[PDB]
Order: sequence, then C-alpha cells, then structure tokens
Amino acid sequence: VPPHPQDLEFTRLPNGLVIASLENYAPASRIGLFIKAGSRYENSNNLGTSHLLRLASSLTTKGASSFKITRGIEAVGGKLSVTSTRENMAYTVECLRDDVDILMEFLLNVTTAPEFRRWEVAALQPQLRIDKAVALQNPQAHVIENLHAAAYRNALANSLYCPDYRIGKVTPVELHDYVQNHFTSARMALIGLGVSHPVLKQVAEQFLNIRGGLGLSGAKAKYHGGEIREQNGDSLVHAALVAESAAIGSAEANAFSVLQHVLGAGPHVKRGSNATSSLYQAVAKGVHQPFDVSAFNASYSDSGLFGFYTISQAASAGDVIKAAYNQVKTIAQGNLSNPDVQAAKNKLKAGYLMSVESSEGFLDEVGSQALAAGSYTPPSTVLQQIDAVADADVINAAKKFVSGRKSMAASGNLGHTPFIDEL
Amino acid sequence: TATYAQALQSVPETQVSQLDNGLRVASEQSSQPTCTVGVWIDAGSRYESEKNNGAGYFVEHLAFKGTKNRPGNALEKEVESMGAHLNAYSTREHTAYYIKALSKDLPKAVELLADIVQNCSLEDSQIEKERDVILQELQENDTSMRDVVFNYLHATAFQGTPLAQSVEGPSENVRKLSRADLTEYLSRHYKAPRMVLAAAGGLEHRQLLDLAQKHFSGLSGTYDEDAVPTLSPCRFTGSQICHREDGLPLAHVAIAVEGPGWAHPDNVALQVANAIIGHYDCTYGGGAHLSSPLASIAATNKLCQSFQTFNICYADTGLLGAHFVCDHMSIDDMMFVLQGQWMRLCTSATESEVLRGKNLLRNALVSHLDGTTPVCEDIGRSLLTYGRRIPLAEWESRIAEVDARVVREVCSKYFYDQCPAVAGFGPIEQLPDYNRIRSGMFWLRF
Amino acid sequence: MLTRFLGPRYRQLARNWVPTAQLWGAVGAVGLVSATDSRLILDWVPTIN
Amino acid sequence: SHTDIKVPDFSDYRRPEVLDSTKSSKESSEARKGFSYLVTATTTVGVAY
Amino acid sequence: MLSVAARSGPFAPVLSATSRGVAGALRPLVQAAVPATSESPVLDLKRSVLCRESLRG
Repeated sequence: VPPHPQDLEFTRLPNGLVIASLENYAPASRIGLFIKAGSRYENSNNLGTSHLLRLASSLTTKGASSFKITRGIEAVGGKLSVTSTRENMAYTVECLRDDVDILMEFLLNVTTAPEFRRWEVAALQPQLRIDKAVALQNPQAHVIENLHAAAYRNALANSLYCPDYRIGKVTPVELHDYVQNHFTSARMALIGLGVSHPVLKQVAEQFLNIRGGLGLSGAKAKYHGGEIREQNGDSLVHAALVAESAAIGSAEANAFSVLQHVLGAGPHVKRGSNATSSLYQAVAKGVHQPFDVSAFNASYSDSGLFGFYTISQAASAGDVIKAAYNQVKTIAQGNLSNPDVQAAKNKLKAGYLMSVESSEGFLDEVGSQALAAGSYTPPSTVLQQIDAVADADVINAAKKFVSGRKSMAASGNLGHTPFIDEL
Repeated sequence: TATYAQALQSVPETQVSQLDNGLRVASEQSSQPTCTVGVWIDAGSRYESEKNNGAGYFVEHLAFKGTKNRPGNALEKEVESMGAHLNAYSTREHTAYYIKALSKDLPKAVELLADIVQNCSLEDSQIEKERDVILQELQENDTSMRDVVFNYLHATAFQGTPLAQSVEGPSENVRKLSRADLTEYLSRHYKAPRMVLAAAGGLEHRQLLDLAQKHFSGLSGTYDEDAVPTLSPCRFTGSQICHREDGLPLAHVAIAVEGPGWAHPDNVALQVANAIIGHYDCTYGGGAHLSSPLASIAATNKLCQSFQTFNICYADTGLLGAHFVCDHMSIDDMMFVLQGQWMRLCTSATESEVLRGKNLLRNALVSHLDGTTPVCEDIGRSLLTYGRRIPLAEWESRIAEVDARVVREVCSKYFYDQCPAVAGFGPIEQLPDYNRIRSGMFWLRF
Repeated sequence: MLTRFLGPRYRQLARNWVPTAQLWGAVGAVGLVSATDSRLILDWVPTIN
Repeated sequence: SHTDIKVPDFSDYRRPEVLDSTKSSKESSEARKGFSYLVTATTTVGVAY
Repeated sequence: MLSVAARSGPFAPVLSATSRGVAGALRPLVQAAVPATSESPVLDLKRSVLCRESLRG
C-alpha cells in the first residue's frame, strides 16, 4: 500500500520566473535553479566564460565563504553540482529534508551573490585544463563539439568547453558580466523536490527577483553546415553525419524522436544483436565486425541536429557510413512499416517514462521544461503527443534529413572516411 | 511538511512471499508507471572449482542468446519491441538477470525471465562464438588498471580459497569449458531456494505471486536432496602482489584489511568511518577546504589523481580499505596519509566528524534507492544475504547509534595492528616495502 | 594570544588521549625508579633489603 | 588474461596456525602477533638489563 | 518532452563539489563494446567512472 501521490504545483511569477515543486514524501530533497545561460550565450570575445563559471560554484560568496560552502554542505552530507548544456545551466543541490534551509541558502549565494575574487578565480583557471582533459578522453566529446562548430555559425557552435587559448584568460569581470546578464528572473526556473510550494515561492519572491540582463532564447542559431575532420590514429574512426531538423517543443521534433527510434538509439539487451535496429542491421549486413551505429538527435530552442553516429575500424568507415546513410534513404523513400513505427513509439515512450523514474531524472526534466516551454507537461500528454506522430510524419523527417545541407565531424585515421561530397 | 525521520516510515513495506519451491518472491509497490523485475541467484564464482572457473560468466553470455521456446534472437526481438531493457550481472557471490520495463508489461517480463533462467538453449554453435567474445573481453579488461588491481587484491588476500578467483575465469578455462560443464553448473546452482524473483514499481504483490506460480512452478519441487553443498569460509591471508610496469603512467594501489561479512552489525560503523575518509578525484570542486583530511591534503599537495575507500562484503569475510591512483613519486606520501587516517580514527576519532560520516551515509543510502532498478536490485540482494529486507528506518536506527566511541572501537578491531592485503600495478618503484606498510598499521604514540 | 584550542572537539581529543598519557607517564615512572633503584626514588614490594 | 595470475602456493612457508583455506585467520592472529611480539619484548627486557 | 540532453544525443557536462565531473549524452559506443576491442584507459591522466555518493551498509 503506497501513499496516494501529489500533483506538481506550477507558478509563473509576473517577472517571468517560473516555480515548480513536487512533494513526494521522500527522505531527501532536491532543489535545482535552472538558468538559460549555456554556452550558446557566449560570444567571440568571451568564449569559455560559462565553463569557468560552471567550475566556480564554490568560490566565496557574500554571505558565504568557500570554506563554509564546502564545509557546510559536507557537514549535512549534501551535494552542490552544476550541469550545463548548450542552452541551460542548472545548479542542483541535494540533502535530507531537515536540511533544505541551509542548502537553499548556499544555492542562493552561489547563483546570486558570487564575489569571483581575483585570487580565487586565478587559482581556479588550471581546473579548466584538468576538466577539459578528462571530458575529452571520450572520442565522442571531441566529435560532438566539432559537429556543432561545423553545423552552426553562431551560438550553438560554441563549445561547452573552454577553448585552449582562453584557459587562463577569462576574467573576474567577464564572470560578473555573465552572471548579471544571464542569471535573471525572466531566464530562470526554481524547481523543488521534497519541499513545499510556499517555501519555494517565498524564496523566489524574496531572493530571485533579479532583472536587467538580456531577453530571449538567443541571437538565433543560424544553421550553415560544413565539416570538421581531425586526423588521429585511434584505430577506430568516429564520425557523425547530421542535418538540420526541428526545434524542441514543435510537433516535428516528436517525428524526429520517433525516427531516431525506428533507426536505432542505444541497446536494450546486454551483448545483443540489436535486431530491431534498422541502422545496425543495415551496416552489419555488409560490414564484418568491430562497429557501432546509432541515430543521433539533438534538439534545441531554435534549431535541431538529427542524423547518425558511427564507430568503426579506419578502413571500414566509408562502408559503415554509406550503409547507414542508405538505410535512412530507404525510410525516406517510403519503405517504412507500421509495426516499426509502433515499436519505435513503444521504445521512445518506455524510455521517456524511464528517464523520469528517479528524482535526478524527474527534476532535470521539469527544469528544462520550465525553460523551454514555461509549462509542465505530464507524462500522459507527452505519451499522447508521441502517439499523434503518424507514419508520414516519420517518413517526412527522414526525407528532411536526406536532402538538407549536411554537417559532419569525424576523428580517427580518416584515410577512408568520406567527405560529404562523396556521400 | 514531514520530517526526514517521518519520511522513513512512509516507504511502503517490502512484501515477501514464498513459493512451494524455495523461490522467494518479493516486491515494493510504488506508484511509478515503470518497473524493474529480476531474478537474483546465489551463484557466483566463489562457488566454482578451478577447472570450472568462468562458468557463470560464460552462462551470462549465453543467457540472452536463445531459449527453447524463443530461439536464437527472438527473445531480443520481444524485449526490444516493448521498449524494455534486459541486463544482467555477476560477482563472486551473486548473479542477476533483470528486465527494466513498462508496468503493463509485467506479465511478459516475468514470463521472459522464467524462460531465460530455466529453459536456456546453450546451443553448441553459440557457445563457440562466445568463447571468442569472452577472450576479447579479457583482453579489454587487462587495459583497465583498476579492474586488474581489485582482481590482484582478491587473488592475494584470498590466496588459496575460491574467493581468490575472478568472475570471468582464466583464459585457458574460457577456451576449454564445454557444454556439459555449463549444464552441470546450471543444474547445481540455478535452483529455487537459491533464487529470488524481485520487483519494484507499479505492481501489486499478488500479480508477482500469480506470475511466480504460473511461470516458475517447475523448479526445486521434485529436485533438491543430495548434491547441495554450502559455502566454506575463505581464509584471509594478508600479503602483497606488486606488478611493476613502468610503461604505464599512473600507479594503482589497493590496500585492505579483512572485514567481516554481510551479516555483521559492525558494517555500519565501518561505513561511517569510511565516509569520514571519503573519496577524492581530480575534478572535485573544492580542494583545500574539503572536510576529509586525506582528501584535503591530497588535493593541496596534489598527492594523487583519485582515491576511494571501500568496504566490500562476502559471506563471512570482506576487504576493507582504500584504493588510489597517482604519479610514481607520490605513492609513499599517499600511503602515509592514508594510514594516518585509519589510526587517527582507531585512536582519536572525534564527535563532529562522526556526525559528518553518519550524515554522508544517510544521504548515500537514500540517494541510492531512487528508481525501480536500484530498489529492485536491493530487494533481491538483501534476501540472498540478510534473509530480510532491511527497512530504511532500521538502517537509520543503526546509523544513529554510532558515535565517536563506536568508530574508534570498531575501526580498532579491524584496522589496528592487522596485516593488510596490498596490491600494486604500474610505476610502483616507490610503493613501500610490506613491513613498512605493516608498521604503519599501528602506532608508537598510542 | 594562544587559545584557539578550546571547544567540544579539542575537549574530546584530550579525553581520548587520557588513558594513553596516564599509562605513558607510569611507564617513565617505573622506568626512572628501576633505573636508579629504590632509594633514589620509590622503595617497596618483593625486592630485597 | 591477467586472470591467469596465479599466486604461488606458500604452504611451504606458512605457520601451522594458518594452513587451512577452510578456516579464518583472525583466530591465530592474536597468538601469532603474541609470539612475534613476546620475542621482541623479551629482547628489549634483555637489552635493558 | 523537452530536456534536450535526455531527449538523447546533445552533450551535457556536470561539475560537482563532492561528486565527479561528468560528460554524457548520446551517440554509439555501447554496441561496440559487444562487437569488441573497445579498449579504454584505466586511469590514464583521468578521474574515475561510476562516481560516488551511493552505498548502503
């Protein structure tokens, strides 16, 4: 006999801040401040400022020194973590119920009263290099960073990691400017799990009433296309082929999500042949062994990148890519079932529900929703949204991929990795 | 607004029920639309001979490659078409196969799990493809310095016992294991009183029961009798294995004393003490200001790249200690500091830090039981080791009771003046001599 | 001047080292006695005269 | 393949109290440390003389 | 069904005070661990995977 639940309470304040909270009678609490401040708001003169920022969540703040933040949080055994994507920056804090108040205070201090002292920021610069080196050991992170650089001329092209030439040069004034102008009410969302709506609402009306920054979701991502190639000798070539798709929230995005599942995202079975994966079976048929494929799908506020990603021996890259591309073509030419889309719908829906099974998952989903849409869309209607996707919507997305100006990034021994020209 | 204490009482009681087999079927109903179903089995490698070793790891490979009702790849096609996920794992003492799926899908998920855990088609052609796949995995695991060190550690601490073995087995066993070898191991171990069907999410316990009688009726009933042995204890030795290799750029070291098994009540105090020492890694924010003295001194003087304390548990024994990774010239200082903390805790542990430990542990516990999967896993494991499901309220009480006196009493019992099992790999020229490591396990002040 | 060492923890520290420090002083005591014999400090118990 | 990593038998060197894989070693530990330490204690008493 | 990163695909780094620096969205790899020879360092100038602040007793 589990307790009857509770509904999420949602509220837009007139200054544009949004507040969302669920009272699950959990032993722990979770509070995250979602801010539209990702790397896409950086420009040519301050690339990397959002990285250093992301790494500075525990520098001294008015009201709370570094030592206090570190010692105060660890004394109740909570966490303070900050996570970024090209569009948002999210500060989440976690701890047992009885300790929300202090964590709440540290959160407010980090996001709204950072001091960014000269010496403390100076000591933090080398972290950019350690942080960056650790992310870059996954060949994926290079590729995807090069993919965006190649696809966009603008905002989403920015890297989520500080460019090498800026390590050591981002200044305290550049952080203050980044905060005063992006961490404002109309670009923020305060989500809570294990707290109550009045409390969040109280905290928001008292402390999150900041405004005088910029305005909307962008300068506008202008998609352009092109290709970046990084010779490497890794024995395995990583390549990603992609075209402009659709912005998040639009009906068309859902079609792409369903296409991603018709083609193939990750695996469902440990050490499996991946039978229902259109791309995989298509590459496997004519390529004999070490390899991987998956549809790739990224959607943002004002654009989207859809296509596929491949990993394969250096000499088979061309073949893997060409088979993968031809598979998409086959879907774009009408050769799509109905139970396939049905299976895809089921893979996608099961996955979404799975993605919000836990607190961490739920919370991030609620925060991003608040920023992207200004609403909270219950699992029922998301499943309903997915169901409205017709077979023709899926076919139409494939057709959009097949004929759009392409974008590509690839790393490895590129000697047999085709150039787009040749696709 | 409810308190933390109050919230612990709110978590629905895990319902346990037994079949006429020995198959325990337990569940924790939530309100989630998703769920996780699985079969936990008391089969590992601590149960294997020497010629045999690798047996279960080999079955894991064949487990999802076809049953008698669902051949070569049909199982995959079903799991995938409903959007479910089928995963599995194996330690030295446990094997598990779990399906992560939508709630409506519970009937099929149990049905599938049954078919895999009973009617497995270890077809000759497939067992032969898996030998090539497993050998590659062994080649791969060799590049993981961390996995290696823990296997070395196990191999030295448990020297001549079944616990010294790895899960995957020696390469020579992988290439010679026969179908008969696998079939016998399945027969001996995959039997009802040694398995627990566990689930968590949007399910009513009666569904689970019905499903368990419907699809698992057919094991142990007309079975058991002679050929069912227990587990012999494993002598802990305490020694050292050093694999010098200057070609690798960072040393890995793992040191531990013998800990008590799962059952022992003093695991809570050990975890509190371990939490105080905590963990570190070169990407943690906050360096010099971290509470843990080891962490702090490690970050400021850069004496390491990462370190982590652990408390591994097996039947009536365990490995308790820490593991770290660092530049060739920091192995000594790193050790000195590591050991410094154990004794400090053995002798002069103070109240505030013990509360930090207790709190770090309350958060680890609750933070970990978030989602049908970890919870499901928790039900299955617990019943295999505890025979019960230990409610959060109890663990809370057990944590609450720990004060400084306990910490310095419980650490002393396991750490003070005991021989460690040391395992090293990489540039280890400066790994301290055993005697010196041994002499740092006690202190002359005290 | 020199008293940042006052507080619950420092008090706690002190008490954990009491059985030890006391025991240690006794070592040295018995040590000094036995070193210069039972006239130059501490006579008594089963040893001659 | 690092799984082929043996650990040579030491029966030929282990004290008797530790010869059985079948049983704990925590028991003979006290006796073992006892012996080895008694030896060094007796020695210091000796040297002290 | 917003939440770009979990809509699977685009990248999402995380920094922490107690936990560890993560980089982790979607593309393949998982079914390259199966058809194999997908090595990895283990712990070459790095950090550590799986991360901690999870346990039990």
